Amino acid sequence: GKSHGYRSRTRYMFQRDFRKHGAVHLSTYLKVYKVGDIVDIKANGSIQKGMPHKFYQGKTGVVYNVTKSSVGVIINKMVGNRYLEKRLNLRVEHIKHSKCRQEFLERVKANAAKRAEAKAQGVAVQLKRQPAQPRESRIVSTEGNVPQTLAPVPYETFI
Amino acid sequence: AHFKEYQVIGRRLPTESVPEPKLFRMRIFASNEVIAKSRYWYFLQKLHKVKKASGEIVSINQINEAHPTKVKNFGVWVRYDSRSGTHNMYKEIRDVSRVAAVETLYQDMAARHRARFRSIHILKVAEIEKTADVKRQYVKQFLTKDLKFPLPHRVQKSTKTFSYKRPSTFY
Amino acid sequence: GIDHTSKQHKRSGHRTAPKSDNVYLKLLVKLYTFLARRTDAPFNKVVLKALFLSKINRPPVSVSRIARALKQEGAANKTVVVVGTVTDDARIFEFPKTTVAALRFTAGARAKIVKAGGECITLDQLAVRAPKGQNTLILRGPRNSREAVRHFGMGPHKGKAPRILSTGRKFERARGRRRSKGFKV
Amino acid sequence: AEQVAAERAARKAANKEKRAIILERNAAYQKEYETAERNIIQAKRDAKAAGSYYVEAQHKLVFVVRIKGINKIPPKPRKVLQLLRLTRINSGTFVKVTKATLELLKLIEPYVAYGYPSYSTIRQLVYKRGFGKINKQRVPLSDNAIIEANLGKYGILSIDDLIHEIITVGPHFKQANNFLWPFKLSNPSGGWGVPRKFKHFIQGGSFGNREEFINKLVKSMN
Amino acid sequence: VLKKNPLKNKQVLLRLNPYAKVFAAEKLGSKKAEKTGTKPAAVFTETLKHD
Amino acid sequence: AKSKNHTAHNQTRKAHRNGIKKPKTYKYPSLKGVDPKFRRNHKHALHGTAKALAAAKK
RNA sequence: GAAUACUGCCAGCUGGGACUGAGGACUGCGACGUAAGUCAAGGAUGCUGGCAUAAUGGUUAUAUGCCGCCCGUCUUGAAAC
RNA sequence: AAAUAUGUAAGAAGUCCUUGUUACUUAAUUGAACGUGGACAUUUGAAUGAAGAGCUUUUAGUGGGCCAUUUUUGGUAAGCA
Ligand SMILES: [Mg+2]
Ligand SMILES: [Mg+2]
Repeated sequence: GKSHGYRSRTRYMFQRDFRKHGAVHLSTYLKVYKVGDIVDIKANGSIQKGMPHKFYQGKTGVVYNVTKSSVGVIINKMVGNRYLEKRLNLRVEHIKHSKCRQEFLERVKANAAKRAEAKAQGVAVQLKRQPAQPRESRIVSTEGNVPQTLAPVPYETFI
Repeated sequence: AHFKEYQVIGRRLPTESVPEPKLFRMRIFASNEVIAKSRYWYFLQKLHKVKKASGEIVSINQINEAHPTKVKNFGVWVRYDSRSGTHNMYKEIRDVSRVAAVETLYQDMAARHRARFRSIHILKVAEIEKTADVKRQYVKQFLTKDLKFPLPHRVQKSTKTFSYKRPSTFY
Repeated sequence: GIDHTSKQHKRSGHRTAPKSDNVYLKLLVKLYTFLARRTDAPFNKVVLKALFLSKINRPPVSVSRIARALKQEGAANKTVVVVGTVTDDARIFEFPKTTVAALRFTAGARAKIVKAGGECITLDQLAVRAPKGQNTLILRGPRNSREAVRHFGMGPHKGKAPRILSTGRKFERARGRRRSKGFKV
Repeated sequence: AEQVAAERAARKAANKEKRAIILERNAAYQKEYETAERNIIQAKRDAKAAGSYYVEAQHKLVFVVRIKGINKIPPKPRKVLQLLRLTRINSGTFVKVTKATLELLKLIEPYVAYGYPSYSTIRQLVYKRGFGKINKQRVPLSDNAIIEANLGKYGILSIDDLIHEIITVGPHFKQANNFLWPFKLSNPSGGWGVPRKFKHFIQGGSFGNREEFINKLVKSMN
Repeated sequence: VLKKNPLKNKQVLLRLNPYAKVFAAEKLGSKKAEKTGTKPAAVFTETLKHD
Repeated sequence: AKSKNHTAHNQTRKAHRNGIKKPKTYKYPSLKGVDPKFRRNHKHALHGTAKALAAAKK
């Protein structure tokens, strides 16, 4: 018959990695999570308690509950034609903070600093990001850079 | 189409680790600027580690023929892909300009080997400055002293659907 | 051919020109569609949309709700407006001297209001007293208090009132409702 | 209260200062266009004289025309065409050139023909097929009062002001472009020039980037 | 009631654009450029004529 | 009389007809599943805060 | 030292042909005019001829050119041998 | 160890400053959560588009499918599965 267990098809997903097996380092236990933090989920195969299901591997969610050794995380799961709210109790070995959130907060504080310093002059702050604009005019010189003519190479076996 | 020759000069995009790249130049026979720049990037992706996103084109210039009314003999070295492999060929064409010579070359390869524009690579084309360096008989035939020949069997196309006398093919 | 990003030819889905055949209601919506077209006050558009509504979208508004609305500060001399009916309430004992404009009044509500010194006003007299809704206060009854909305969205772990005729013991209190008989919902 | 002479004369006078402002603005736009293009030509000439090469700026504007019909389109290019407002064959739109829009153009490469429009074809498009979107209605332009009523908040007063905002891709290009209804062009008057359309323009077909040959195609279709 | 088209119909052309009258007056459509006697460099022309 | 076993054909089209609406997020999400020792103190903290604000703006 | 080709622009001029004439007092934006006013400026008017009847037209039969498989049903699929 | 697909973020329900509550927590006004008062507004925090956005009730038919490109399994293969 068919087989769809709780950890089916999780072979390479829950292998550890090359040459970093063994016990886990103490930074994962010394990291501090608060309610509202945004965290990434990546399971550790060395810890069998508090494991996430294989669906939530690589998923990103929001902390809603902090307990003794675990963290409650909220994920949005697509079920059919809508998203449902899923609450997960995961031990802290299987989560880490999302770095995109802290990058955005750094942008927020630097952006507020720019607005605060330029408010003393009113110099059209222009605080929105802009994407890659087309590159403008330039003059390239041939002083020591005379062009070299290239041609297609004929065919050879090369074995 | 009716071909034109362009020089296309381009380079890599300048970085802080290396400003002023080496400004490579190539001569392309193409119908227009877009096809010329596409073929330029095609051959530079075959030669060096660069692509269009990582590089730029600094110049494109049409090179028209210096003496468009001198009759030349050109030797052309060509790669083409057949149905089973890749071959090199050397063909020589007596014609008045480089773009017309490569146009007749493309027609000749498409006619005699069923090779398409995507399969033909033009290695080089060069004017043969001296006679008796011509090595093909079909062009060495036209280099003789006081060349003259008749044109037998003249066929004159008519405008009317009916002709009122038996036509003559004297020339 | 057009690659349509929406449904073509769809109705707006909002009811205009009410489905009732009441000639006095049609006169009232004629008056208030004139007022909504030309008085450029939002009150007239609000009461014009409220005039179209069906019976379950016009719940009754009690005199206790009217008095509770008048106990808001700075609202003691406003004109209460109910697009619908006004019923009385014997659970309240004192009533202020208000003016209430409404479609219908029950006999008890009209007696209570005019006994307290206030007055009952129709919508056209409301229009000629306050053409742009000056010093008014619109009240609405509770829509989600009907018996029918109890059964809306019935399912497992909803707590949402099964459609049943007879009640008591042995009418759906068993397997599927307590864990001693099978499971609990 | 005669009310047919004094207010009419005031309206005529107010139109006269509006016309004078439009006239001097168009004079300034014409002057800056011709000085800009002559400066580019002279910069190329001076680079050639000094022995360098003048790499001109990449174009900041493309015109995109839908070429393929509405049947059998994959969902991601279909959604990109709907977001670029090309829901009909022979429909055209200006796009500001950015990396974020170049990725969309790469996505819908096999169903559009796009290129760099010139001032002449921009002027002919706006003058012949010029339609604004006024409370979700397609209104022909035909008078400067419409344009100064709808885009006058963002400085645009006339049709040539709108043309200037399109060609010099200014701060309010997004507002001007979304005010402009998508251009409903016809089939080309001399044909497409190729026997078969749905190959790339490099392959001898029609889709892709005919980077500066879009002016001939759009002027034939317009 | 009817869309009259500019680039014909000079009345509606002048209605949309007042500058068209002085454009036609000064003949800016056919404007003569000022000639410059600049010559390209020898390195440019030998790079162009290089095989 | 064998038949078709399973397919996922047409399912994404059916979903994307009127489909893939994100759930409505709210201020003050539900406190169910939150730790009871936290909620038991949170009730008294909000009660004291409400009493202090009522005494301030009484 | 020129010309010409090629490509591109003109709010340059101008000839022929076809289809359409919706709307129905005025209002608007304009142009030429010092002004009165005029205009190709928010949709066709002016002049003329023949006929005033089966002439146009409608209907119907026939002929010609091109096209057109038998309906209803079950079915993934029916003109179905 | 790709390509293609795939999760999250791109603010006002935000950031910063100050100090109120608690029976939680700490050696400790230490912290946790929710707050009072104050400051930051149209470039309010990338692009493009929005055709209205959100929400609810009720009910029909359907629950034999098949074909094409690409990936792919069994089979010598199949207009096969
Ligand atoms: Mg196809
Ligand atoms: Mg064709």
